[PDB]
Amino acid sequence: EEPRIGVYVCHCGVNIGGTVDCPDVTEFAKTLKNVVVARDYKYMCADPGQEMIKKDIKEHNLNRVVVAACSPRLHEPTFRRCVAEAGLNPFLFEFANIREHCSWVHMHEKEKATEKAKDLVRMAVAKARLLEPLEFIKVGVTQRALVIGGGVAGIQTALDLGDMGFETILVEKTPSVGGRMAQLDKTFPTNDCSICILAPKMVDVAKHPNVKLYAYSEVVDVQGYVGNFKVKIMKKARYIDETKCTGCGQCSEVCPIDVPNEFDMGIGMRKAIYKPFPQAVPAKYTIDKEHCIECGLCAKVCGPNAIDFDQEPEIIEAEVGTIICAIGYDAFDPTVREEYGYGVYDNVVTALELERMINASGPTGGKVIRLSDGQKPKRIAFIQCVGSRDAKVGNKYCSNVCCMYAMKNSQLIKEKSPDTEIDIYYMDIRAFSKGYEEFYERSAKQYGIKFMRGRPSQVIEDPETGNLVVRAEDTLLGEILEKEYDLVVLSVGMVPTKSADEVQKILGISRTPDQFFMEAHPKLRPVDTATDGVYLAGACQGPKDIPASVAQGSAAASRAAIPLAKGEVEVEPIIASVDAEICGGCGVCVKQCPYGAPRLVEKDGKVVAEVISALCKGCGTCPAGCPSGALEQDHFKTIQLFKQIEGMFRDTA
Amino acid sequence: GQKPKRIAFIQCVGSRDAKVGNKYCSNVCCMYAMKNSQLIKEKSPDTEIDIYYMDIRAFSKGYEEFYERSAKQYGIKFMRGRPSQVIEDPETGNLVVRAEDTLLGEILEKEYDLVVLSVGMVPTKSADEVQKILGISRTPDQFFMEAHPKLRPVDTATDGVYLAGACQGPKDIPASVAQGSAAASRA
Amino acid sequence: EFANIREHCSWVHMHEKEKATEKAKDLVRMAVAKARLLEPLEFIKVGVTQRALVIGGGVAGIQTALDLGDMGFETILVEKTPSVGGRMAQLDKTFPTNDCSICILAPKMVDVAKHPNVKLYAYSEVVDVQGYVGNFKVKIMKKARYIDETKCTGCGQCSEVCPIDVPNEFDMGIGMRKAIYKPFPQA
Amino acid sequence: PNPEMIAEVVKALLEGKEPELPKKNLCEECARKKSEEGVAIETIKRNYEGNPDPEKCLLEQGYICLGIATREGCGAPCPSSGVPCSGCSGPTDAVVDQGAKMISALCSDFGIDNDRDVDPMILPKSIKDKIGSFYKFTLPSAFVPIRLK
Amino acid sequence: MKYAFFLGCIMPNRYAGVEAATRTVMEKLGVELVDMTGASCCPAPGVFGSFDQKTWLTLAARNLCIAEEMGVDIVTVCNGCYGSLFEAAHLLHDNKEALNFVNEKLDKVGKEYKGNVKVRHFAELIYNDIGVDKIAEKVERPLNINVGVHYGCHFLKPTDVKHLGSAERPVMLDEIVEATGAKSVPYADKMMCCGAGGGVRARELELSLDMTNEKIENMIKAGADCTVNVCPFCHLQFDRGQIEIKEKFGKEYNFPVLHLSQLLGLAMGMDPKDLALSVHQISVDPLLKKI
Amino acid sequence: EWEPKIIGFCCNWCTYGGADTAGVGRMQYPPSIRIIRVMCSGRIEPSLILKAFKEGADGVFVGGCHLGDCHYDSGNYKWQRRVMMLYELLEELGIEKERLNHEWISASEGEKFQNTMKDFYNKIEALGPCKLKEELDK
Amino acid sequence: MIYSSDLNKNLASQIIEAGTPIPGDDVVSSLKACYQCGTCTGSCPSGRRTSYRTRKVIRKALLGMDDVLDSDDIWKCTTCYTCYERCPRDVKVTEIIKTIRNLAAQKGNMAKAHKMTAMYVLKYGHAVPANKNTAELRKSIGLSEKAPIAQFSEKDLNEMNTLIKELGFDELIGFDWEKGALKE
Ligand SMILES: Cc1cc2nc3c(=O)[nH]c(=O)nc-3n(C[C@H](O)[C@H](O)[C@H](O)COP(=O)(O)OP(=O)(O)OC[C@H]3O[C@@H](n4cnc5c(N)ncnc54)[C@H](O)[C@@H]3O)c2cc1C
Ligand SMILES: Cc1cc2nc3c(=O)[nH]c(=O)nc-3n(C[C@H](O)[C@H](O)[C@H](O)COP(=O)(O)OP(=O)(O)OC[C@H]3O[C@@H](n4cnc5c(N)ncnc54)[C@H](O)[C@@H]3O)c2cc1C
Ligand code: SF4
Ligand code: SF4
Ligand code: SF4
Ligand code: SF4
Ligand code: SF4
Ligand code: SF4
Ligand code: SF4
Ligand code: SF4
Ligand code: SF4
Ligand code: SF4
Ligand code: SF4
Ligand code: SF4
Ligand SMILES: O=S(=O)(O)CCS
Ligand code: FES
Ligand SMILES: [Fe+3]
Repeated sequence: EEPRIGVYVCHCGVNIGGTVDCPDVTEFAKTLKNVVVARDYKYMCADPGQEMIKKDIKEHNLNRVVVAACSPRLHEPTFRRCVAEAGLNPFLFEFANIREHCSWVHMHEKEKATEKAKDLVRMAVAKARLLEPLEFIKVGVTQRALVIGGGVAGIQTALDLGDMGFETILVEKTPSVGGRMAQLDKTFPTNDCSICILAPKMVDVAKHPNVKLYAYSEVVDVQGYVGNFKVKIMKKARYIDETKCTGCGQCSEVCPIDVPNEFDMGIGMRKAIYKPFPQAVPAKYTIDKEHCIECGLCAKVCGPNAIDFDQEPEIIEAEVGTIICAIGYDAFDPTVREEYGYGVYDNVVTALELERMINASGPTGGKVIRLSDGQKPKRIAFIQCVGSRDAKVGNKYCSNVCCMYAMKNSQLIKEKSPDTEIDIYYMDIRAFSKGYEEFYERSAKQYGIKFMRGRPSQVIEDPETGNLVVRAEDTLLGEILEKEYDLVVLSVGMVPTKSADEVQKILGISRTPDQFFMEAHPKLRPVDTATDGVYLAGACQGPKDIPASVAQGSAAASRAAIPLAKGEVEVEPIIASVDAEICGGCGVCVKQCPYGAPRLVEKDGKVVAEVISALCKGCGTCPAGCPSGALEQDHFKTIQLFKQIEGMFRDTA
Repeated sequence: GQKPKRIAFIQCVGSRDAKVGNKYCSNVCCMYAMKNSQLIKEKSPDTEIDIYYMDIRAFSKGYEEFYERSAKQYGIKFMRGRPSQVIEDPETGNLVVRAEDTLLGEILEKEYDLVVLSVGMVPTKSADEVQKILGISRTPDQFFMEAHPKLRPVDTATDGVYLAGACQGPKDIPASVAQGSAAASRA
Repeated sequence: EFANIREHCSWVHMHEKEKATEKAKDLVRMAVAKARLLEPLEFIKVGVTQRALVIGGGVAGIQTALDLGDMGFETILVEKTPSVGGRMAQLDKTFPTNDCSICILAPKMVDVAKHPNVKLYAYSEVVDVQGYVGNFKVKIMKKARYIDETKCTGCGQCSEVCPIDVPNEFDMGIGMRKAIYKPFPQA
Repeated sequence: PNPEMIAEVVKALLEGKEPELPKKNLCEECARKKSEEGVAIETIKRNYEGNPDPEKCLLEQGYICLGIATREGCGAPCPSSGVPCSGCSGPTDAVVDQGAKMISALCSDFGIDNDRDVDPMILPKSIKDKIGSFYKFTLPSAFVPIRLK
Repeated sequence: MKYAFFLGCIMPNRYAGVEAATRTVMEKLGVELVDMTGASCCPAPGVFGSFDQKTWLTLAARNLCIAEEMGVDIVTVCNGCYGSLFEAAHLLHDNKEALNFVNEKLDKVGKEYKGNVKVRHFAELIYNDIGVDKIAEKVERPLNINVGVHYGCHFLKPTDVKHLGSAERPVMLDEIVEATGAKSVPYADKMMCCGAGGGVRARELELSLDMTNEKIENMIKAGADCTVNVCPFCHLQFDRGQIEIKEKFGKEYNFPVLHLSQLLGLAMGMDPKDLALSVHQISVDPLLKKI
Repeated sequence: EWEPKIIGFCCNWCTYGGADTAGVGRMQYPPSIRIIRVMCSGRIEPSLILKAFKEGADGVFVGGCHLGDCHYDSGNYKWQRRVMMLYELLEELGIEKERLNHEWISASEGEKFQNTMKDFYNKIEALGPCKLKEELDK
Repeated sequence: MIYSSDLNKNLASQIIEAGTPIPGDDVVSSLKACYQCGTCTGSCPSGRRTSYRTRKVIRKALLGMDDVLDSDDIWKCTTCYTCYERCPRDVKVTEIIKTIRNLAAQKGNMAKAHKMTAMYVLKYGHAVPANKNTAELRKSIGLSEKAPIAQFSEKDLNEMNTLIKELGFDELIGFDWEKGALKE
């Protein structure tokens, strides 16, 4: 059928109309073949504009619509539904971007901007003539979810989904769920213990009837698409039959070796037979071979007989419909900031080390001590923004929580030792959520905590006494300060967790400039990804505190429940398919697809390629690589792109 | 009706202020003040724009970068010093803002053609009516009270009643959307 | 039986440890006293009505209704003003991306008005809520626009014939609106 | 053009029917065996190097063979006779620039088994005559049919 | 290795002993040292960078062209010239409008800079290209003294273009002077400025001497018998500054000062006479007694 | 009197978003280029580049995700292998390698996209018009 | 007290423009990235014994206090580059101070000894020219009695005077060519 095209140029008030001569573009568009109706309007995405298109589709019997306006990344869904309402197939609509890509970047070259818009319209019409009607592909949804990471965020997502009635798998890398919240003593701004809020959640998640918890396990493979994911979980070997394990801890006492306990950030030392922290869930012990010596000593004192060195990792295969990534974060390693002396000075510590020191269940019994003297420091300095808001370390972002947790641990130190003098060296105090500013006022007024507005230039250790001197300008006085301290705490920032690269490679999701995982839209889809069926929750999506991480966990469960509740979703048909009559089975395409969609088949005696439509994401790499042209990606055919290139220079007549 | 060429933004108006009863941070005013300073610069590059602040709170993903961008790319000025008063010139209608540049130890008295008050957030007018109908409480900031800030951030102590958005407390759009979805899951 | 010795004792008597300890003993004894006379009670199972109510049609309430609607739950969305959209509909752009605020929100407003599982009651208010979780009985007053939704275009050729100018609240009172009006064009 | 094909085209037009050429690429007619896992090329060999195995596809052995980008119809006598296809029959109806498509395919599968690490400059450096490798019979019909001087 | 030997001003015209030391030491390690005939002030970045940045770069590019027409890279023994010429080369490498501006000026004198000159510091050349073992091989007289190493600021920094490793805790000059048998002693605020750079010695003399006096004090408390530098400006400030410090504040230290070329000279068996130690404003003889 | 005609191919996910970011940021650059959207840089092949030169392109730009950041995992690696052959093929045809420019540009990199467009414009402007279109028209 | 009338709203943009293309627009415009943390001031050795506060210089520029150009404090920076190394905002402080000194110098705020050093390079090609003690010393040491430097090469000294005039540097320091001396 011969193309009948409606072309719509948008002024966007004066965003486009101020630079691009839209009436002139409109007139030029009517010179191109098959353009039946062309008009300029001030707001095309406004209801009068949409009603103008749909109404022309019926009155003028159009089979194609071109809209020269903003980016398809904003309104392509808007205008696709607009045309669909008028009976026109949504893939007979083509978007020309004359704002972001023309009027807004050529404001001082209007004549050339108008001429550029004309070429961008002609390139749009050119591809529009050869567009084809497509149909969305419906697929079923497996009624099960997968949560990766068992911090507050992931736990919250599993409990919400499980409470909704959806089967849920929760995979935790370490022997215990709980995450970094488990490492904290108290939590701002209520100053509850972290255990107050987290531990009941850890208990509920372990015995939930709809949640299968795989602790000491990791996802090792994910294949498929929304509603149809096939995942492989490596359930690592603890070397203790958990079913028989009691968690009494008698075995740990006999162990003859010591191991740096990672849960205590390398401060406290554990046995090779261990349980991360006294409230760990599952309350089961684990043997670490990296140091195990196999003298049987542990097994001798165990009644049940749970210890067993013949254990081997088991791989589990599970169907899931949706995945939520909630793998948390790591503390910044402040070694690279040489001026502060972390890793060099004994009494320079990170804040996350301080949490393990101040925590009652901690290696020091909740006692803040200098790691050189063993004595309690009577003067303490907090240094803010360590590894954050710093281009020299490649972290130009704000880590969100370090202002509050520094004031938090200052309140707690003051409670355990009112005589302690505490100075916080800061640039901005960012106490931005409910009760935070009040928490900030309370830290100074009630707890007498001192705030120095001045980012320290260096920390000078006294080699003889282990004492530290902090050089910084009191910017609010215009004077240089050189105060001495018994202990300096570096308020390190948040950075992606070490295994984030592995998880990203498996789920196939993107990252923002700050190296955290990228949400689908920074405003309206904070827990969705651009990969359908994959969602985010917690600090792995960006630096944030516990209330935000919990709300995201519940938000990600609502989003991930929409496909599960619907039981069906639609996938875009901008996919690749083989023309059997052109393909002589050369085999070039097979290895090009990272999802294994193209396959060599034997029908009618001959070999022919064949694309499993469900496995194609629509990249279009292997059609570009097909030497016979049998392979084409709908909506991005070679002939369609050829017309678009010609349209830059001439009408496709 | 003329275009103002000099514009002063005053931060923390109605927030972090015990004299008006609002001792909380309104969360978005630092960012929206830099935002509209960018949008004014784009429509009029030669406009001078000063922001009188106490702390710049650009705390979420892309916010600190947005803050750096406002100063380096858009040439927006930042004065650390809460203004003490605004004085109108009755002849011209212009405004003098008076503040200590705390980072210099000197008192500033710059003239502006328009002063913008970065007002904070308070509960909506009908929050009293809604509160009595649903039977829910309020936090010291006068917004609605969640069951617990970390255990149940969008529940209320009234079973079957949930919260979402700025009615629960000052916050930006991604935060309200997340609470919207969170409250949908919980409900 | 629960005895509160934290919020009610340890956290409010930090400077009087001896009396706080004595007080905690009394609070335990008062709990044990009531505990002796407590009786076994049966939790009351009630059916849950398979419908939700969202009060407020801003970005946060819209998100909750769409999420609930998309899950397959009947949902009522009650918006007090003539139009949904909230203050996001008043913004020009949104930090930190400077997206056009209305241009990204309007597809959500469109979606919620067209949603099969969402009943939108604009220019309406909840005036009474009765019952408990899963068994709420609510009254919604659909206020009179005095215009027939079915018989009216939305063209706005009656404002010119109006002698009353009213503070346009959508524009925070900077511009005047007529007695007959539409809040904003994308409403 | 083979003699039978000339006969079919003309007799069709004598009868009044439209002639129709074969449409698939050459691997159809060719009797050489491919890998069902797909084409992967480790190194590139000039046709005088090594000893080509008689039954394995020459492209997978590392020889620039134009069968994949060439229309069927001839019977594939060159690969049957022990030499790669030179592409003399030209492209299929769905390819305009035969050499461009052959280059696209060749580059896509070169080092594909080691996709993210194979150095992308090995392939241009191993081919000294590129236009002559890919445009033997079709250069005047390529998008760029000349060398500029 | 053939390198155009940029001389600067202070070493050739005042502390000529450093030039003599360098010519032999680097011939001994196996570097042919070419003359840059007609090379001038680099020009000193402190004064000329401070008066007119364009004049600094234009006159700096002119000295680079001397070496580019020679088909040879520059090595310098002075941080001052190193900073000026290196940063000039890099900005002309990296900023193409700056390169256009300069050659439109140098076009009037029949010159054009084309980006081929690499500028090298002789200490860094020894470490990266020659090897510290090759200095030990030629130690004719080991120098068993404690040395207060002064890196100077314009050697390592700016690190983002120098790419010479850490500026906070470097080892390059310490290992070089330790190859002669001496011990580089740690002292408080080791990497701090001597005080002379940026024109400060000329305009704010007592300010510069306050920083030099701090450095000397910390070296003496750490048991240094002398200080070693890689810059004639540092040399003048430590040497001549001690006279000024004594005349103005009243402290006497008689702390001997050496440029690294002179210290390496002593190790390789050079005559103190050809090192022109006599022209030092502070007597080196207390040092000569210990070695 | 003469302006370069430049054609661009940008992936939907990263580079097309970088060009949007430059427009949002009012980052001015010369108006020579026209950008064609594709889902992935792996969709780009030699024939598309050669087709543009045939049509009259003085310069050709291609932008995709950073290597490893492909929205479709590894589309850019195929594209990178093809473009290295295409650089030297363009020389055998007497077309300056510099007339083709490929860059890796993420959606956040509006500034980088701006200077890439400026550097490429100046490069093509200094080369003068590509004379292919006028030779075929003899 | 500080009023609008005593401020210059465009001072920062002057400094930037003075730095284009040398040492660079992006280098000097980094001045607008400063967020007044004070890390530079804590690192400054000159600040440890004077009233010089590096951060205040940047601040005064951003606010528009022209008296920076007349201040003695911009001249107490030794250009050690330490703040440059540690600034979390990539502020090219050392280059910014030198550019500010250019505008200070073209306003006539140049020390006499600095003008002398500049005169010696213009006249003899060298900030420290050779005297006769230089010759007799270089003899005894075994060096060429005169260094192979521009000082003893009229062609290279012509080239510098040519370039100097083209740059207006001689007029900047107020040097008179026939009197062969500086104008105060
Ligand atoms: C010193 C400090 C003090 C703080 N204080 C406070 C405070 O007082 N109040 C507050 O609200 N917030 C505070 N925070 C922030 C708080 O820690 C975070 O908001 C919270 O921990 C985020 O929870 P999460 O589940 O998103 O990530 P995490 O807590 O890090 O949990 C991630 C979980 O995922 C698991 N995981 C990781 N990788 C994998 C993988 N590949 N496969 C499977 N599982 C994996 C981990 O084992 C972990 O259990 C503080 C942070 C720090 C550093
Ligand atoms: C000047 C300014 C600039 C801002 N800029 C930004 C920005 O750039 N980016 C950003 O993310 N955020 C910004 N914010 C914050 C942003 O406005 C809020 O985050 C957002 O509006 C929250 O949406 P909400 O639905 O929770 O509340 P609202 O937007 O206020 O919506 C509440 C809705 O409920 C309706 N309603 C009220 N009472 C009743 C009742 N009794 N019955 C029924 N319905 C009722 C209201 O009419 C309204 O439609 C800004 C705020 C201000 C003040
Ligand atoms: S369409 Fe894109 S551009 Fe035309 S108006 Fe609505 S938004 Fe502004
Ligand atoms: S002993 Fe056997 S059982 Fe008691 S804990 Fe250690 S393991 Fe679990
Ligand atoms: S065996 Fe491995 S674990 Fe059991 S005790 Fe001896 S060591 Fe500790
Ligand atoms: S939070 Fe307070 S501390 Fe952590 S970064 Fe943002 S500001 Fe610096
Ligand atoms: S490549 Fe084009 S042709 Fe060769 S097989 Fe896959 S499809 Fe059939
Ligand atoms: S298109 Fe990208 S994805 Fe769809 S198949 Fe060809 S390759 Fe695999
Ligand atoms: S946000 Fe910036 S402004 Fe709004 S309150 Fe907290 S601080 Fe004052
Ligand atoms: S006038 Fe007001 S009411 Fe009568 S129609 Fe036009 S709009 Fe509907
Ligand atoms: S040989 Fe040439 S033709 Fe026969 S298969 Fe391998 S490629 Fe296709
Ligand atoms: S060459 Fe001509 S004939 Fe020999 S094969 Fe390739 S095509 Fe068939
Ligand atoms: S450091 Fe960089 S930022 Fe902090 S002040 Fe000195 S300059 Fe401004
Ligand atoms: S550089 Fe000039 S300023 Fe930056 S520190 Fe050294 S001296 Fe103080
Ligand atoms: O900066 S100066 O050029 O004055 C001397 C420092 S080595
Ligand atoms: S999607 Fe951008 S390069 Fe593959
Ligand atoms: Fe829009």
